[PDB]
Amino acid sequence: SVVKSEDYALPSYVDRRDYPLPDVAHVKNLSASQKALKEKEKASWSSLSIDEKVELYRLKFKESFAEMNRSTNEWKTVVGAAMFFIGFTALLLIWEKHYVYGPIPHTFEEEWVAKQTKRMLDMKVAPIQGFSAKWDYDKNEWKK
Amino acid sequence: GGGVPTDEEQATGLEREVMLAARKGQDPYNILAPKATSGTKEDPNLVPSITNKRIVGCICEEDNSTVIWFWLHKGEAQRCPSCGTHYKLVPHQ
Amino acid sequence: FENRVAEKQKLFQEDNGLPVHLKGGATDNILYRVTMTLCLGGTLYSLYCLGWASFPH
Amino acid sequence: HETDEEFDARWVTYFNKPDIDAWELRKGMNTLVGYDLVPEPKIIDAALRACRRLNDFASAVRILEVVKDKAGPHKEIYPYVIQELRPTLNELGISTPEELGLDKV
Amino acid sequence: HYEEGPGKNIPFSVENKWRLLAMMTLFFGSGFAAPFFIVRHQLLKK
Amino acid sequence: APDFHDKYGNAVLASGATFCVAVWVYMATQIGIEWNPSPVGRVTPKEWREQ
Amino acid sequence: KIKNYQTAPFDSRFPNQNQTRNCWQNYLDFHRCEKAMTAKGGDVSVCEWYRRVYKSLCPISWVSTWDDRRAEGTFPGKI
Amino acid sequence: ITAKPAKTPTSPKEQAIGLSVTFLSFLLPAGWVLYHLDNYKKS
Amino acid sequence: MFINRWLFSTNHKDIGTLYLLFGAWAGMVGTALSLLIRAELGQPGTLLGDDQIYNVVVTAHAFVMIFFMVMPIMIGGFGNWLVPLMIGAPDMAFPRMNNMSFWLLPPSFLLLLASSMVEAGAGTGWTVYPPLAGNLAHAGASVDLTIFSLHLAGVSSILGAINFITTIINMKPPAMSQYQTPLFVWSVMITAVLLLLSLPVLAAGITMLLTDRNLNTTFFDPAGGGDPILYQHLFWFFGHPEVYILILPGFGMISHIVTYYSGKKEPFGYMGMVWAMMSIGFLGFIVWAHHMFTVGMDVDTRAYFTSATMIIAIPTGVKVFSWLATLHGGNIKWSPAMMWALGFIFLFTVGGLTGIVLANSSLDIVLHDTYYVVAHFHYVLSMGAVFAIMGGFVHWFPLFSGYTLNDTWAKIHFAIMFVGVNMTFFPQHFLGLSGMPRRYSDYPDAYTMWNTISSMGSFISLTAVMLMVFIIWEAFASKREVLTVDLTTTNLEWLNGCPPPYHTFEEPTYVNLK
Amino acid sequence: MAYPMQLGFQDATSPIMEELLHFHDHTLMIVFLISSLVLYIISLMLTTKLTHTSTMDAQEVETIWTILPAIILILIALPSLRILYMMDEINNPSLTVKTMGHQWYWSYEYTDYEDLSFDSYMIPTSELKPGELRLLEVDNRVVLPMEMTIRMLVSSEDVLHSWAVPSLGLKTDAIPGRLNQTTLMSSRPGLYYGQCSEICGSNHSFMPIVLELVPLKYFEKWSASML
Amino acid sequence: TALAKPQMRGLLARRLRFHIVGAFMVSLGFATFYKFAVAEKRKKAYADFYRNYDSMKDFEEMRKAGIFQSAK
Amino acid sequence: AAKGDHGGTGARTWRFLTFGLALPSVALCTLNSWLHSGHRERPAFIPYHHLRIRTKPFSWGDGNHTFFHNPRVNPLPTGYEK
Amino acid sequence: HQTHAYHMVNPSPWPLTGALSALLMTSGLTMWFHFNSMTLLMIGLTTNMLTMYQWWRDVIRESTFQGHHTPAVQKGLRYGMILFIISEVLFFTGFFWAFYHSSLAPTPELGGCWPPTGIHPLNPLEVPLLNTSVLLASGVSITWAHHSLMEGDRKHMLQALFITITLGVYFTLLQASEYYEAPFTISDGVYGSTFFVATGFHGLHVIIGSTFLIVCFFRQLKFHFTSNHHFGFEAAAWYWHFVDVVWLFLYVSIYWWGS
Ligand SMILES: CCCCCCCCCCCCCCCCCC(=O)OCC(COC(=O)CCCCCCCCCCCCCCCCC)OC(=O)CCCCCCCCCCCCCCCCC
Ligand code: HEA
Ligand SMILES: CCCCC/C=C\C/C=C/C/C=C\C/C=C\CCCC(=O)O[C@H](COC(=O)CCCCCCCCCCCCCCCCC)COP(=O)(O)OCCN
Ligand SMILES: CCCCCC/C=C/CCCCCCCCCC(=O)O[C@H](COC(=O)CCCCCCCCCCCCCCC)COP(=O)(O)OC[C@@H](O)CO
Ligand SMILES: CCCCCCCCCCO[C@@H]1O[C@H](CO)[C@@H](O[C@H]2O[C@H](CO)[C@@H](O)[C@H](O)[C@H]2O)[C@H](O)[C@H]1O
Ligand SMILES: Cc1csc(-c2sc3ccccc3c2O)n1
Repeated sequence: SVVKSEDYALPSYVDRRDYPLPDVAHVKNLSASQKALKEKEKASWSSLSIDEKVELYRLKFKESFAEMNRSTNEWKTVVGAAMFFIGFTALLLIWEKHYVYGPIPHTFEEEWVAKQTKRMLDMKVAPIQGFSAKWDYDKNEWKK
Repeated sequence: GGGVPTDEEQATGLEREVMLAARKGQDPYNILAPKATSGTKEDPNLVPSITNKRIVGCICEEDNSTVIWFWLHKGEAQRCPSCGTHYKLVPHQ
Repeated sequence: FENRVAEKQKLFQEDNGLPVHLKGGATDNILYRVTMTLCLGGTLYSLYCLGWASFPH
Repeated sequence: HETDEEFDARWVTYFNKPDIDAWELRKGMNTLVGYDLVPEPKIIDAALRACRRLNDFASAVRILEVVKDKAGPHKEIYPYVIQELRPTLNELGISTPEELGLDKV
Repeated sequence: HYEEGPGKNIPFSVENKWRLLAMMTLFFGSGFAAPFFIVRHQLLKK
Repeated sequence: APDFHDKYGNAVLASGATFCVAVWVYMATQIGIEWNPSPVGRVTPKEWREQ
Repeated sequence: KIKNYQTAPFDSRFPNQNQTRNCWQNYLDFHRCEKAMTAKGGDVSVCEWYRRVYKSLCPISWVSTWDDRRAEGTFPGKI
Repeated sequence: ITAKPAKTPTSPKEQAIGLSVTFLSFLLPAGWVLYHLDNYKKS
Repeated sequence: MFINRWLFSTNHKDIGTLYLLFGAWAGMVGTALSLLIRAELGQPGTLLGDDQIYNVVVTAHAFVMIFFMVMPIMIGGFGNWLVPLMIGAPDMAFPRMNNMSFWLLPPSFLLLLASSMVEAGAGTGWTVYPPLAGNLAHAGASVDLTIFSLHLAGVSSILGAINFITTIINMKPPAMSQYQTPLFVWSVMITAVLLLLSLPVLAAGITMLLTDRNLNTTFFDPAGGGDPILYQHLFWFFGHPEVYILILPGFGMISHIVTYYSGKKEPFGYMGMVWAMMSIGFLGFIVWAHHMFTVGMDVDTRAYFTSATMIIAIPTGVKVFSWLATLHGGNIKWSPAMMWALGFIFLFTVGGLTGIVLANSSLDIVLHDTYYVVAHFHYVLSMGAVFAIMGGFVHWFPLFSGYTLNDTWAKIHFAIMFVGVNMTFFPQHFLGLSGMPRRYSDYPDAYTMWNTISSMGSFISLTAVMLMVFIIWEAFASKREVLTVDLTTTNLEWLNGCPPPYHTFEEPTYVNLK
Repeated sequence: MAYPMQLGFQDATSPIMEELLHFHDHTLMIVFLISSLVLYIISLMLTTKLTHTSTMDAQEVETIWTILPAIILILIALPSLRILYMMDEINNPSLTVKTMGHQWYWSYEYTDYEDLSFDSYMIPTSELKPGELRLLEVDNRVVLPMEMTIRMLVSSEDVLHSWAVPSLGLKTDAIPGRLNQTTLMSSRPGLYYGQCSEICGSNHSFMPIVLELVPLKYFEKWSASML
Repeated sequence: TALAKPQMRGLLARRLRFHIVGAFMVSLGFATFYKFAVAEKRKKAYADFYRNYDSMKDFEEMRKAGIFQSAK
Repeated sequence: AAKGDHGGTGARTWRFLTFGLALPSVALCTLNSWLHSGHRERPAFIPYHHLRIRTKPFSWGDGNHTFFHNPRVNPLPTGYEK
Repeated sequence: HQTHAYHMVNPSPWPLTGALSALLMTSGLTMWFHFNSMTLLMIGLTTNMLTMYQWWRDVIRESTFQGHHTPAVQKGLRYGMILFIISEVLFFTGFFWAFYHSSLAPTPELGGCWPPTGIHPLNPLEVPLLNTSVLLASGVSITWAHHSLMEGDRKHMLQALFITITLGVYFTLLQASEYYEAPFTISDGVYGSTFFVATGFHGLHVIIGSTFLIVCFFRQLKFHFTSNHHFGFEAAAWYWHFVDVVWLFLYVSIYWWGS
């Protein structure tokens, strides 16, 4: 059980599905009954009960493969907390637009943009694909 | 003419220790690579140490780029976890 | 000149716990304190000069 | 390199050494599960009998666990291996992880 | 000799998590704040 | 025993997604940010030239 | 002589993007020819091709600076 | 990796304090400067 | 005791810790400068001032991030911590000179600060091209303080390069050949060789700019027979080796991280990884003029540098595919460090591929000095070097400190950062292709949308940075002490515990030759 | 010019810019293909419980990892260099125009016949006429004859600048003491915009370029009227 | 009753080869889609635009719209 | 070169080279130099604009004299000083 | 305690004082160039000398007096010195690059020729040739010094090393005289720029190398060197040969080909 800091130079226990038989037993110190269980293990294992067999496993190993490989719900915490802080970021952007940014130039007014759009169509801005190509000069409208 | 001291006359400190030990064919400060034995349990590699544990790096096969590192402790010979060659610590000093 | 290296080896291998830059004796401490004072005093003066130079005159 | 039959024969021989010790058992299993294969039942059989000679019931159950693990999403491999091992499991008194409840999360 | 182990191999104290918070606040905060106040400094010159 | 994610996972995911969508939709549409989208299919061109 | 001059034609001596020496060479060539034609009483009009090319190629401020320095006696090229 | 339990556990409330204090140490000084930008420009 | 340990250090671990603290503090400075950049661009118009203040911010943003954040953290920080441990050495070859390499950086940082405080700052770009950086267009002390800052940082790295090369060549176990050293050790040595060869050329270049500004030389002044293009050659002869200096230690940490969290004992194709890093370092010295495709060079020179630049993709591709081959068949542990490394592999690949686009001088005519370039290097620097730094930090933090991070918080941090960085810089491809120039404080109205999205992304990354500081606090606040670490048999740096003792390998490792 | 929400290059106005568009399409497909393959393989490596952790032999597979990229690089270099030298090909221009960079404006010189020169400043935002483009319009445009090969000569009289027109695939650095040459051929009339492309001080963003492409006859009359 | 012996060797290598071939197939499929939706589309758009393009007529429309400084 | 003188390259051989070749060469160059010495006639001053560069005053003297200014041979931007 | 051969250095203040001296020298130069004062600069230079003296003093204490320079430590110092010289080669390479850039493509402002109009170069066969024979001769004498030291000859070591130092001083005095006598200055365009900056940095390295040799001279007087252990001399000899080769390149490039 209890692993210590000054133990780092000694062989240790791990639960790894690619390292099924670790270097040491999970439990090194045996009680009186655990000592007798290990003695019984030297005889036919058919004479061992289910509980005794489970107990032998839990002395050698900490977690089973099913336990060590189990899935968790951590992704809900990770994805949800990430969306909170991304949401909190929008609060910073709202504060910046309100207290830091002044008005944008007058060229973004609706009437400027409408006249600017015609002049761009008058000079045939991007007439092959990008812009004027999407205006119908015969019907005087945006192509459908 | 002379007048220039030699290392035998004037070398001191750790330099002198390394010089005198090399003249006896000894390597207390680990300048040389030890030559391996066959590494069996009967003929293990003998690892000197001034303490009761030392880190061993095992190049399991010639030209392996991966080195296998483990603590070798005082007591019964231990085996490299990759190739199984035996190492036994010999504390001294 | 005579070879007095043995005397210097004995002085600087003396088991007194002093670091090498102070093991020569009291003169080492004086030269250290002169050096560190000029460095730290000069550094503070450079910060003053930055403060002065950071505004128009 | 070597054929499948020669690979299996090397590993059967490895685990069949009468005086195999605990280190060699762990070394064999930990090395074997590094390969891109689920070990043949005859290899597991030899490994389980090595556990018997070493009086190590728990490692025998663990070996059965890693057979299932090495199969990945191919659920049909582990029931087949257990099927082929049932005579050995009965002879030696080895309960499966399922029979012991060790397949529960 | 010097102190060894977790929390002892660093030039700052972690003995008290709240004093540490104040110090990490001053440390990283001063670095982040510095360019804004240098922006301010340059704007206030002309 | 159930850990933090078993107890609070579903709530953290649901609240976080709802808070994030709501505040970014608000910021995008309600505070006067000019995205300057394409005029194609959106703007009616207006006479610009004068005498 | 071979007129209808549009602009300075391609010159194999100066085939790259850096055209500094092209302008420099023709400016030298014109004023070297002009000096030869002035001293011997001939006609500067034979230097005309060099004049058109350097006027086409050289920035106005380059010609004006070079002209000022020829008059000051500080022009570093050989004419 | 395996580790001991926290020698000085940091409760959810304590983490809320540390997170809030950390964010405020970044946001308040810069916010102050950016809020007063016009005071700096037209001056 | 405190002054002796932290001001007079001759210990590779403590000095590494000093570098990490310095680089983290500088990372705050560089981050704030980056927000000031994107705040100016976050909506059309002006916010701060005109281009001088804006491009003093831009210039310092590059200098702080490159010379004071990435290089001290990767080379001075991880290098000093890991390299001696990974070869079983008791310390660096020159442990006292090692300390001066660090302590040259705070004064170097102070000099950069001074340049922005005096006069109107150095608004030159981190390339410091003359004549804009000359004494007529930038009269005053600002540019000279920038030059001196680079001088001190240059000396620091040059001496550090001498230290690393000597340590890696001379202080290995006698049985260990160079082909038995971990890939990170290889990446640091190669980086150190590039530093040794490139920084002296930069020092010469900027010294000639110093004398042009103050001693009436005319290296770069046509009036005296000089050439501004000469400076560009001298800078970029250092300039490209520098960007590979920035990424190579990242390459080495990625190799270790991908190998570790794939459950592998070794990376795929060790010798191929060595060959590729050595080929990348060699090729990085003969391609510099791809930063000058629009200065007026001959077509044959532009044909060579186009071809020589693109060859780098072959050794780099070997590394990318070897990392993928290391993942292949692994028992994948989805740690936060692994996520950073997986984000590195993809995002570095994207930025590398856009570099290959820029390598074509014909296409570079339209893309040079546009935000397509900014998109290229932020994908390799801000999504390569930083992700490698973040992966290395969260992987080795338990080794350096002895405490564990909160893995859930760290995964949350990665997720916020991944969204913020991609929202910031991916739309900058569109701005570049459509013709938005670099180093602009304002843009034509058509460029509004992508600049707006990009600046919003920068705020998301700010939230990640603030969360990172909290996560580090939480780890030190809770004090979860490390117990066991996996795979110590192929990760020597962990084998002395967490943290390792002040003195490690006082008795060297035992490695026989057979 | 660029339009809102633009993703790619401005529409080509010159045959060379057309060539760059098709080369970019060719290269961008390869960029998409390799990054997608890398992303897919990453997900492939990460989505199986099957394991293989013993030593892997690398020799055979690295031939593939080296020959295939080498072929791809050649498939990029071949059209890239063809366009490179096609840009450099000898052409016979009928007009030479010089542009000088300044802080912070462009001056232009037409000195083939007359000494025509003028300055070109950005129209301030408060003085824009309805429908004109912020930061892009100039007071005096660069009037040029359409469908003719023009030699542009670029230099500067102070710091570095760069004379760029994306529509025509043009960008030539403006360097004091140096005369850089590029070739200009517009297939169409109209207005074509660019901006200074080398950091040059306080008004780097505010010294744009506007080309006005018209028939020869209108250019000749405009030139005479500008003396 | 008894279960049949499944394949037990090389499952990882077989999964890899299958999907590498899969990725190759999809790559060819994308290169065809890209040639059709991007590359050929761009060639045809420019080819169609210039086939009967009249630059003087284009200029006259621009002149009549009043965009030029040099042509009223 | 035509000195055999090979075998062990020792202190004696290198002293031989020092006194037999190296220092004699220095004496000959010293002789040669102290024969072509003596001042030559300084050339006419021409205020060339690529020479006598002044973009910032020097940080010593009056800001207009170079560091090792020689009045005899180094003219100022305005010419030789008297 | 240690069973390796490497040197664990005592904690030391000289890294900090050296770093602060660089701050003072660089801020001093800025103070001198822009604010008409030499105070910071003279403090930085003073602390720089003090740092270098005590730093290298301690290295002598650690090696000659304390014996920490084992063969492995010496091998490391060999790599360090070789790598440092390499970095110095690349530093000068940038100046040779600048010289050849300007001289192979002379601009119109020069007259389109090299040497530029109005530049009257020094005669390469007079003092520049004398300087060449001086440094070449000092390479011979320092090689005699080395072999004398290895063969245990104290007197001839000091004689050869003194001759080497005298030649280095001779070169410096000749160059100082050439500088004063030159009819061109550092402000005479790119010719004067490349000439004095390249030869000036070399002259500084000659003074540095002469100082290093003088240190070795007095250490030899005090019997510091053994016939087998004397890296301080070897490093100074490598640095001196580097100084010699740089001059040979300067002579061929700037004095001879560039005339
Ligand atoms: C993946 C990219 C790098 C990482 C970034 C991750 C963040 C997510 C973004 C990422 C999500 C989208 C990823 C592909 C976007 C392609 C957009 C495009 O149509 O590009 C077109 C071209 C220009 O071509 C044209 O002229 C065609 C004009 C067609 C116009 C039609 C109008 C329709 C409107 C469409 C609006 C799109 C708005 C997009 C707005 C996007 C705002 C963020 O632009 C360019 O060249 C841009 C230069 C890109 C250079 C780097 C390539 C990296 C490829 C990695 C992908 C593999 C993994 C995928 C799977 C990815 C899974 C992660
Ligand atoms: C970490 C830093 C870093 C890295 C690694 C790179 C990597 C590369 N860079 Fe980048 N670059 C910069 C930092 C970096 N760059 C910076 C800072 C600038 C601008 C400086 C300034 O002006 O301020 C810049 C600018 C820059 C330009 C100039 C653009 C301009 O200014 O006009 C060019 C052009 O050649 C370029 C090219 C490359 C290339 C070819 C690579 C290659 O090394 C990338 C190779 C990687 C890959 C190609 C992906 C992996 C390979 C495969 C998956 C195999 C399959 C691929 C193929 C078959 C192609 N870079
Ligand atoms: C044998 C003589 C050796 C020279 C001794 C003279 C002073 C010592 C200074 C050493 C500086 C070394 C490099 C300096 C660069 C240029 C100096 C050129 C050498 C020189 O001294 O040349 C003189 C210039 O003097 C001048 O102004 C120089 C005035 C002082 C300028 C100091 C500038 C220092 C700049 C240091 C920059 C950093 C250095 C590199 C650090 C790199 C770190 C990686 C020429 O004199 P003149 O009056 O033009 O007339 C000549 C005809 N009578
Ligand atoms: C007058 C104008 C002054 C201007 C400022 C310049 C000042 C001059 C500095 C000149 C160089 C002085 C170097 C003195 C070094 C003395 C210490 C020393 O040399 O110590 C030796 C090792 O040195 C070692 O690190 C070798 C270390 C060599 C390092 C120095 C190399 C030169 C660096 C100079 C600075 C570069 C500047 C570049 C500027 C562009 C000790 O080993 P040994 O000698 O084998 O013997 C020990 C035996 O006794 C045992 O039996
Ligand atoms: C780029 C990194 C930063 C971007 C995001 C910044 C987020 C801002 C966080 C809050 O900052 C505070 O904002 C207050 C306003 O909400 C300011 O008070 C100012 O405004 C108050 C409200 O009008 C007044 O009461 C105060 O006196 C006045 O100082 C205050 O100075 C500032 O610290
Ligand atoms: C407004 C502005 C432009 S640059 C600048 C700053 S802040 C700063 C902080 C530390 C080091 C350098 C700088 C630097 O150059 N602020």
